[PDB]
Amino acid sequence: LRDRFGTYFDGSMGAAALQKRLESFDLDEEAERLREIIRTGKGQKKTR
Amino acid sequence: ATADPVKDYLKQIGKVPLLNAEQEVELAKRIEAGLFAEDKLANSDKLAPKLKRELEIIAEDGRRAKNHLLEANLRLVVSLAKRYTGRGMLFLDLIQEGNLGLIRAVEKFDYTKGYKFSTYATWWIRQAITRAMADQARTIRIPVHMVEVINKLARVQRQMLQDLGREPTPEELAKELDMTPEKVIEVQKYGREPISLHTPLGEDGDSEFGDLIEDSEAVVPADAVSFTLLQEQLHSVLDTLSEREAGVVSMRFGLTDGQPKTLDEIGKVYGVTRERIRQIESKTMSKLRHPSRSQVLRDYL
Amino acid sequence: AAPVTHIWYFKGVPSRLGYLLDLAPKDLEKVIYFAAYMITFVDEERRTR
Amino acid sequence: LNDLYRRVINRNNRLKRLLDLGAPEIIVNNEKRMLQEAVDALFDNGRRGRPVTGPGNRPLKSLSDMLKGKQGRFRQNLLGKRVDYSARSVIVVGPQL
Amino acid sequence: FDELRIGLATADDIRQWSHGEVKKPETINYRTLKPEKDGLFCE
Amino acid sequence: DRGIDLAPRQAVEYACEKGHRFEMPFSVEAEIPPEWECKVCGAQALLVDGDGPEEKKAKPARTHWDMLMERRTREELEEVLEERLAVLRSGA
Repeated sequence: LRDRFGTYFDGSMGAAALQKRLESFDLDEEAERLREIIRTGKGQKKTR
Repeated sequence: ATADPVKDYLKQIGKVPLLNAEQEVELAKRIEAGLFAEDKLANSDKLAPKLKRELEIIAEDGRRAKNHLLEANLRLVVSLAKRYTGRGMLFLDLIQEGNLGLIRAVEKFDYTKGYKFSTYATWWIRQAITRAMADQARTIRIPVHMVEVINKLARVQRQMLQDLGREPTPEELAKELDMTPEKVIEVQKYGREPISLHTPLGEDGDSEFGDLIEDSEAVVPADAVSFTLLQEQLHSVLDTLSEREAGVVSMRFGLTDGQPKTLDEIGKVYGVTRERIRQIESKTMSKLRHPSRSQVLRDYL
Repeated sequence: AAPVTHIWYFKGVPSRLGYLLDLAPKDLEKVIYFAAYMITFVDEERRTR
Repeated sequence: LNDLYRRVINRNNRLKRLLDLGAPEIIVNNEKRMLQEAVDALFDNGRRGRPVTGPGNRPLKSLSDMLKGKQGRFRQNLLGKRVDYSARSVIVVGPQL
Repeated sequence: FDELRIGLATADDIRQWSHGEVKKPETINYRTLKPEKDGLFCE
Repeated sequence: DRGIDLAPRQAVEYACEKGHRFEMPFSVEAEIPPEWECKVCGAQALLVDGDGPEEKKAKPARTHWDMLMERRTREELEEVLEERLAVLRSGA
């Protein structure tokens, strides 16, 4: 993928990947999406 | 991604193609070609941009050859690292330090001499592995010359033990090593290994080895009380004397002022001869040496 | 020289790990112990344009 | 903890040396994984896989192993402590008391 | 002692607590028995 | 500790290349060092009266190119590189 496709997707490896993910993490919209699933949800995913 | 990461690393080595003589010398020629290309593009002379792109391509091919040789020789450095394992330093650390030695080897390898890569790399692998063993295996670090001295002494002591069938005396070891016996016992002293503070004593797990040893930096309450009582008593016995004698004593031997001023250094503020101040100082010393003013300070030491 | 993760939070109870990023514990193990690459950013609008 | 910290500095310095010069990605990633494992064993020895042992007898004590269990700081050094001005002896019965 | 706090410690807090960098794995000298410079146990 | 006078102190300001500024307390009788280690990032500290590198580079480590001079002379490099260019045109 890297040799064929360039400057389209950014990849990493290890804990640096987690750090870069947490740099762009948007927690409030994820909280809103989880609340939306709370309003309409069933099963063990509900507990999730 | 499983436990025991050395197995995962060995699987990560995988089925890489081993190199025979022709492939190895072809890779070495490509190494030299890529090195020459990157050296040429490193120069500041102006060439064709297409030529510089071609030189960069050759440099990339040379770097690929660098890699391919390194994953070719990972297996041999793993073997020579397992040759030196189980001596207080972990296996993967030895493998990685040998890998540093092996990239040193590939940096200093030439195809002009008609020999295989393994017999030349082996010296660097052993050198780097034993250097890292000297500099990293022991918690109290020992220099490499002292490490080779102590392990040479250990191996000759083992040889004498298996020859004579008994523990060799340090004097015979001193003559056979051509060193002084004091140097020999100093070497045996330096060749130790620390014991952990968390070793349990026995049936009880909670009572540790670190809780059986005290500390000397802890201030004894009795010592501090004795020091404070000395501080209170010395001022009182100074006030027992005359005011002038106590003053010149406190200006002569520390006390009130940290630095003790000499006879010369106090003869300006008080203004007498050297002989007079020395004589009255000797008189104060003789008076304080009298056994009347002794029981209040003899036991204070 | 390289950032490393904290062992209390990874490899724990979901009240502790949290699933802050929607990844499995085995997936987190595979990504942080250098066995699988992770795609951290993609130009989705540029890819679709 | 001196041994654990020493291993952490050793692996971090080796990783720095590898990043100083040109190294393949597999060697760099392996050393980064070793550094991560060293940090993890520093915080928890034995949480993942085989614990770091050392001399070959018992697992190496870590940071979190003295904040945990009967041998931890909470129960052996905070709630229950040795005391000064204390003594201990066998008891005998005295009816005159 | 109104209360006691606890939370995640960022890199800034760790650098703020620290009085320096431990740049060497060495702990003490084997001959002089004095702690090494700019490493562990460093004075 | 009762009645002791501390040696007179001067706070000397050290600034690094990254912009971190900090004060270190030294004695008056003390010799002020122009160089110090930065408390924030560990880098070199400067801007205390006169200061400089004092041979900071100091003959840096031999790269592969210097070992190439050590092992192979330039014109030797010329002919072998010309052969590498020929290999290129053979492959092209």
